[PDB]
Amino acid sequence: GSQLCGRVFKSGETTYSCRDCAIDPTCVLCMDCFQDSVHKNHRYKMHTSTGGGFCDCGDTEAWKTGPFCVNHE
Ligand SMILES: [Zn+2]
Ligand SMILES: [Zn+2]
Ligand SMILES: [Zn+2]
Repeated sequence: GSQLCGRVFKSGETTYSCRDCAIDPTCVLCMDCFQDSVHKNHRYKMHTSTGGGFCDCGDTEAWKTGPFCVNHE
């Protein structure tokens, strides 16, 4: 698939963005990537997915800083 992580979200699924590093609030991380990245110590915001979205881990165009969790790099 296109995504390093490539978990895809159900409706109602909790996801995270980072207000410090995300290009915009639609740049989003799955809970497992989030909890394994530098952003867990930043100004993060939780978003409830409306369904159909996907994790942006390792999207190097989506993060000013810290684009990969430890698991995906
Ligand atoms: Zn992920
Ligand atoms: Zn990841
Ligand atoms: Zn951050």
